[PDB]
Amino acid sequence: ARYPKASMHVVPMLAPNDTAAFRALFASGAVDPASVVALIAKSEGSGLHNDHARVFADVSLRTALAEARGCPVEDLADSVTVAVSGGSPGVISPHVTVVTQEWVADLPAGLPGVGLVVGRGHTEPILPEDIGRTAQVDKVADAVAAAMLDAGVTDPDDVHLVMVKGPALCWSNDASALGVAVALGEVKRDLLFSAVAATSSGGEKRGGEVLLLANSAQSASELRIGHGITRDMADTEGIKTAIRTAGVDFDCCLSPAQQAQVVQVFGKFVLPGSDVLRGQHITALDDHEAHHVAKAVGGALVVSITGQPMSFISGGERNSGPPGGNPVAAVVRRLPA
Amino acid sequence: RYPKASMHVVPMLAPNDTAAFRALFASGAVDPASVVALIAKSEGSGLHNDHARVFADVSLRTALAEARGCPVEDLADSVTVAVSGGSPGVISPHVTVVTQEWVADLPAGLPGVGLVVGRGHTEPILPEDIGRTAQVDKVADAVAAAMLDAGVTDPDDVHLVMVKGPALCWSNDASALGVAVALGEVKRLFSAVAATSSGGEKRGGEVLLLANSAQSASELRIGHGITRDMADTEGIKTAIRTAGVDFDCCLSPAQQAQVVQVFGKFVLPGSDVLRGQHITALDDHEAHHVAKAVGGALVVSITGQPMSFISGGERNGGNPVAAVVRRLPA
Amino acid sequence: RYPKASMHVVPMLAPNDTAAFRALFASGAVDPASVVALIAKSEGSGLHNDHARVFADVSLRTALAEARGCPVEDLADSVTVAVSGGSPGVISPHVTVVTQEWVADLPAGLPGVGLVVGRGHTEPILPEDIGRTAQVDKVADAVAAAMLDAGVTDPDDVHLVMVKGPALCWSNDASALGVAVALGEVKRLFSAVAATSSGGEKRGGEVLLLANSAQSASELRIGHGITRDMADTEGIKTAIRTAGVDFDCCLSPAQQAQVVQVFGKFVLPGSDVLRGQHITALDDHEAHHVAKAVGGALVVSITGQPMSFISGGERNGGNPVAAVVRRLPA
Amino acid sequence: ARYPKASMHVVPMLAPNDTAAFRALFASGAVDPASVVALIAKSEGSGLHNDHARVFADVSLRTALAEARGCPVEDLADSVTVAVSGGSPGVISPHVTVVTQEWVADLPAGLPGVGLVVGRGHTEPILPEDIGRTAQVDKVADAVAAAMLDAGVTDPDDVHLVMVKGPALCWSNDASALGVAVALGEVKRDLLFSAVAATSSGGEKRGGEVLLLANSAQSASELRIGHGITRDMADTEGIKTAIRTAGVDFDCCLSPAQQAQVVQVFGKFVLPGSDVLRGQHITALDDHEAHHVAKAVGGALVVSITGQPMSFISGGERNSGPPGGNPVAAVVRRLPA
Repeated sequence: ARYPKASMHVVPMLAPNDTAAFRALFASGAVDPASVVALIAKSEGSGLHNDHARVFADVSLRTALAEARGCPVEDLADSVTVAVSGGSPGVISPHVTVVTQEWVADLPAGLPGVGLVVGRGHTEPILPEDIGRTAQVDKVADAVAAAMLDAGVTDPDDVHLVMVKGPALCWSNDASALGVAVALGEVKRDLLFSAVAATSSGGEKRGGEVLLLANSAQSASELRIGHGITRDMADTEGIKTAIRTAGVDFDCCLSPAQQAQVVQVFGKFVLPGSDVLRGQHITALDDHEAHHVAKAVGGALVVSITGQPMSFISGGERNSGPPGGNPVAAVVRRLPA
Repeated sequence: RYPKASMHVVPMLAPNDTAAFRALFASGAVDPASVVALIAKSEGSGLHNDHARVFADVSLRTALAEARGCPVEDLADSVTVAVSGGSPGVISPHVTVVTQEWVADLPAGLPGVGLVVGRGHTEPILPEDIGRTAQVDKVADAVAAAMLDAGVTDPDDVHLVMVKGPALCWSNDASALGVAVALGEVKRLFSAVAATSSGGEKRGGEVLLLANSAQSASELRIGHGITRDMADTEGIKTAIRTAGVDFDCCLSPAQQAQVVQVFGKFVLPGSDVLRGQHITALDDHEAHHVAKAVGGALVVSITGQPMSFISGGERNGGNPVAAVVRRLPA
Repeated sequence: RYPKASMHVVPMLAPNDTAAFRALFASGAVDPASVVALIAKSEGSGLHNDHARVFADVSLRTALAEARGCPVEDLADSVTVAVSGGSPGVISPHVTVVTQEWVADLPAGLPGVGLVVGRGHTEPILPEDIGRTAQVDKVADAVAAAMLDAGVTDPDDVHLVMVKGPALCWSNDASALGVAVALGEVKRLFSAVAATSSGGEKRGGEVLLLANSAQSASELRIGHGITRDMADTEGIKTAIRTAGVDFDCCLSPAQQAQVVQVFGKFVLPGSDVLRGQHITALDDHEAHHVAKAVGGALVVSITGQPMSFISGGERNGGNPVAAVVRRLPA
Repeated sequence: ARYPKASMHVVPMLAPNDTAAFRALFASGAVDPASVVALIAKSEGSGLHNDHARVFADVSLRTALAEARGCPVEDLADSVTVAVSGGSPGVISPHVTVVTQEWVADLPAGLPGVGLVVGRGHTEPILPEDIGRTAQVDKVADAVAAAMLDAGVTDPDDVHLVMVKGPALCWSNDASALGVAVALGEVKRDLLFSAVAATSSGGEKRGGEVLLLANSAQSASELRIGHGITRDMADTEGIKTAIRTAGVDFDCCLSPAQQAQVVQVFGKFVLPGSDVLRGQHITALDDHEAHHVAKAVGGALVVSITGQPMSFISGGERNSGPPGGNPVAAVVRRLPA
């Protein structure tokens, strides 16, 4: 009886505290700041645990949004997911993806297929003895289930991206990933990966946060999401599969029109599980800058396909999806008849 | 007599690992006397003080001299050794062994033109000339000398010119235009096919030139392209295509294996705007490493071959890239 | 009226941690209206694009404006905020809160001269002037204006001059000699006491000057020294000694605690020879971080106080250092 | 009936492969290459596990020595300890310390006190299941005992520096350190640190190597060694104690004459066990360059005391001597009456 309508606006930042274009989104009446349910950003910086520019972007974005909304900055505590991934090597352009969602009473006619819907969950507080073990895995599975129900989705095959923010003291990102796999029926509780989990951890935040992007037959969005799996460090097929299953029909190269159909890409490039690529030795696990190089490579791959530097390229943590497999999701336009 | 050039790509697991390199000769597969250039990527930083680079240079020369049964200082001016340090990401350290021989009979059914190799030497370059006209036409001289060594007269047949000059940015820019002048790309601005290095105190420069010739016996052919921006794969594809692979946009696994080596120089862009957006690649403290990380990602995603020659990362928006591809009898 | 300057050193656990800073005022210990400068070390890289630096600047200004109950843009020209990024090794991030007030009665039994603070502002500096004579005498002007704000006429009483100019190496060198000219160290070469910064687009420069005066009510005194090479502790010891600690070579734990803050600029040396030997400090890719790592080691080993102001690491063999020390009634 | 005579020559290297001044040591007849029992060097480079410049210095030095000796380079395999520590930040000048030792039949008269003696041991081969556990600890204790007996030393209080090179896969350097503590009676086998162990690990070398520097009443050396403990990251007292107990009589500052008495200093600056220094927070454990900064700081401390940039400053690995305590030894002149 209510149908979700999700939207995405990608706006550049020239520094972690640059909220000019972000603020102009609202001031022009283009976007209603009350409709915003998530901010997903790439900031310049190192991307390591002590990357303070990342926190500077987080704090800056929250303040700009709270002003646009006319509330104090601590309302947005549980009403909006703010996710800043630090480290923007090479072709990656820092930016913020503004995700909005309202619900409308009538489902428009002539929307082909399924459409994007967003769900949000919160974990019970996670304690440093949980971090890494069963107790964390279950508090995250609950929140994934809660975000699914918030998005009105029951079929896990319709879920294409699950971002989890947990606390830190690898472990957190490993236990959180499993929680998603359990909640999606990818792995039975009793007992190993999730194809669509993109995990983060940091700060002293204790309540975990789940942001879930799926599709629904009852969606009013003019967008659709799909995913793929990057099979090794040089593979573009995962990216291409995410774009294709999101609804672009192409063989191997996108036309300029098809490229512009792609609204955002969310790719996590964790380091590979071995140092052998296509039968040869690579340095990517020995490199002191492995974390920065992983994202430099991922960005090169995604941007070479979409021609859009404002892509969400995260990752660079050491491995433990499938062996040496990385998730990537793509959000693509879905237009009426 | 007709030139027969060949290329053998062999991996290195460290700068001093010459095992598979030594096995090239010991198995009788390659004649160490025919080797005219070694072009390698080493692990390390790639900065002016990258000692692992030099370790690979020294290690390779010693292995080759043993395979030849001579002292290491004869290979001084008979073989071009070029090691580019810094192998981030998908780049696998390796050495490309280039051999060249002159046979009396030109095999039948070799299509089109074929790979040919030329070498030149500059007269010693003087450290006030480094960066100035005196370096320019003194490398133009060596470029001309390398063309004549390869038996090539048409500059449109020259697809890669590697120059190694001495260090003290500018050397690489003064060397580049020396190439542009010798190729008639510029009348005494840039060169589409110059790939410049600088380092050491070696006051004598070295030129290595790769071209095609109608009278070539090589089972190889070279082509080049221009990388338009930092995210552009079309330069790479053009190099492969003009080297003789016929494809629209994606290579089959069979076509991928036809590509023997790629030589890409990824200098930093001239601005920090890419596809209308701001990028961090000129502010980054690791810009030199990231530039090569990106170039390697682009090349390897197209060829699936981690043992590619990805150099660059010096401050400057167009970059050269050459590809060497199989050319098989009818 | 006689100036009373004070200094409160408070730790920060991150660039935005203003807890202990805010508690300074909330406890009634310090009057936020009396604050005339904030000088901080932040965690981060210290390079031109160190955003954690700016995060600390923004965070501190906001905390101070709240403590004052005013909007953050009044403090624009009433308070000098100087954050130096990059805190390797033994350097503990912190902010030194400098206050200054004018009392009508000069306390009795204050020995010698005492600390006094002056502030100047340059008229906007124009980006072609950056590096050129137009910046020089336009900061010399502000240095002169800061001297008159502190009521000091004898340049031998000036021990630290911090200048923040805009960025685009040279700014820091053109600012330095503007100080040297205003102090009569140079007639329209170097300044023994200039500590220069450059960044942002702020076309208006800021000068913060620390000196002594016979009519000072401060319970503090400042002195300076010159670090002769990269391994020299004598500059630091001279600064402490001329600030009024009487010691031969080592400080007692009591004398150590007398030292309130040290301001040391560790620019890279002019050569790569130290005590007759070759060092790597100019070749190192992390030279800027290492320079400050070494300076912090030297200072902290002498004072035992990790919350010291260690700046520098720009390319150039003498470096300035000032020390502020307790001056207690008879 | 035989008395050891140990010597040390510190010669600069301007690059890892620069053996000019090293070679001139022998060619001038100043030093007999047959007498060399150890080479201890600092090389320019990163100091990380994949520092190839370090190996370049190792290979270069071995070749120069074998030529000076007129033998093939693989004789020196077990006759000379070659130890290159990579990473030379700040005031540290790359160099090699050439240690020689012969034995003479008559003990010179008028040598005050005890004097330097060198001992060398070899472990039984260490296997990657040993690395980190009891089996490694015991194969290293044996070699420490063997080097003690090679040096003619029975009293562990006379042992001031024990360098161990083990293989890698922290663990190795932790199990090797314990082996030294066991062999020196600092810790009973049944069961935690050694004040004088300086451990390394790398390569595929499997036989461990122990280089031990001690004193003996029966020593003919014109040198003496002593040690101290660096109590925290800003402490100079450990260095000063090593110099003082090696036989320089000073209160707090060395005269230029006393400085030149100090022949070499061997300081290992492992990262501290906490991030609190003198009651304040420091960044030295969060820093991405912690390994390089630790050695930059150690070098600053040592060189500020001796004025000699050619000092052996090693370390920068994460902690696990006493809590946040680092060893340092000093070798100092001991001259006849």
